Amino acid sequence: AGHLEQPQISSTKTLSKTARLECVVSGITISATSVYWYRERPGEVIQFLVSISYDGTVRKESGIPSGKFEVDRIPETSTSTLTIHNVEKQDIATYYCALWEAQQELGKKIKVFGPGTKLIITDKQLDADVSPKPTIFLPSIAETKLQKAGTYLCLLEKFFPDVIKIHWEEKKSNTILGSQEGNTMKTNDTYMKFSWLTVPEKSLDKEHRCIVRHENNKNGVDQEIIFPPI
Amino acid sequence: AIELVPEHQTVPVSIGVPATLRCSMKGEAIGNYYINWYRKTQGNTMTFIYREKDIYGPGFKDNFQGDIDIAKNLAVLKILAPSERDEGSYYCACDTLGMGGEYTDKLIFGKGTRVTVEPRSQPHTKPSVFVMKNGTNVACLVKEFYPKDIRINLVSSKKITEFDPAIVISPSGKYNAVKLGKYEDSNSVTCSVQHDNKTVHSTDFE
Repeated sequence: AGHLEQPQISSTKTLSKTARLECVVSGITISATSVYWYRERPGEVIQFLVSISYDGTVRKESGIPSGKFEVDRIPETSTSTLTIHNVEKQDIATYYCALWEAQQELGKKIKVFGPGTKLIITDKQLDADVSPKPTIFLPSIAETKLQKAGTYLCLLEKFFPDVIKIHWEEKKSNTILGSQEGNTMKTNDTYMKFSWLTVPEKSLDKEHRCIVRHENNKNGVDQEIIFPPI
Repeated sequence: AIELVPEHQTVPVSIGVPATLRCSMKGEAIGNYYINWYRKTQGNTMTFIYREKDIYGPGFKDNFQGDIDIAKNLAVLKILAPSERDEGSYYCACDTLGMGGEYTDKLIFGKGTRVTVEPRSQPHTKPSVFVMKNGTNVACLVKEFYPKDIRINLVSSKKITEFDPAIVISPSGKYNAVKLGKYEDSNSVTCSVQHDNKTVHSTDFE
């Protein structure tokens, strides 16, 4: 029923700095079972990193060096935070948080994972606007006489981390649909990506939104791109 | 010590055509561990699919079927009716079952196996071609065509830049495609496609 959220699509940090990746659980009762943290190094397999129980003890995988990682779990604000000190290149990987969700009885448990956060480590600080720049594309008149449908297309370019997420929604009734996108393309140390959606005869009158989740959107929040009706 | 290894790194599949994913354990006995299957697809990341003995995630029991071949410590997941939504990476993970101490309920993963979905062998289809714009920004939209091989051209005298096109599976189990570019004479730009030895124009629909 519940699920884990990891808002940070990615966290970019420069060497020696310290990263803090969050996990907010919702719909699942925190106090009882422990919050786990998995690390997926590039090329490697997903592996256990650390975990914090309900009592407060914390176990780390075999080999994890001293004073590198830290975990906590504020139950009031239903969130756990993995802290990575003196970040370095070998820390580049995708970090996942997960926990065991009870179902009905004992002997019926499922391990739920968060979407993951990608830790990106660069050499120098970036000084320029890197937020994805949007571009609206309304269907071609002609198409509306095809399957009497319409196909929207939002183009996002000049964004940096490259780790991006695009999905669509009905303006009012905001429930994810079923669109398609092309591969993210590099364009001189910056990237672009596009997503398109073909709305059926019915929905032509409604309004639609292209929602972009990116580490560097303005204000640090999802970018909501408004697509006129018609 | 204990390790899970997928049968193949990549496993291509065709829509509607049953395919199975396997993953062997090379450490102990598959029985002393509960096997789980997770997957990563566009949109939905690291979703739960199956856990030892009939446990399925919402909407996975209908299309998927997990099972174990204790014979040779194999973990299997059969995809009955592949679709676009099933393209992604699939991961097998195991874990212990009530050890005599303060054991860790941590899972051990295997490297993922990527499955790619392509339409099933069908009869050819001439595509439709439309083009939408927005100041120098022109995008060609090729709808419903088969086979995959196609060439997309945005007719233009003065062109700024052109991006790699995208071929995708359509709801009809065929193909759709989009190609974006930046053009000075964007207002006049049109799209022409070469497919199945034919030539379709954006203007063939105006």
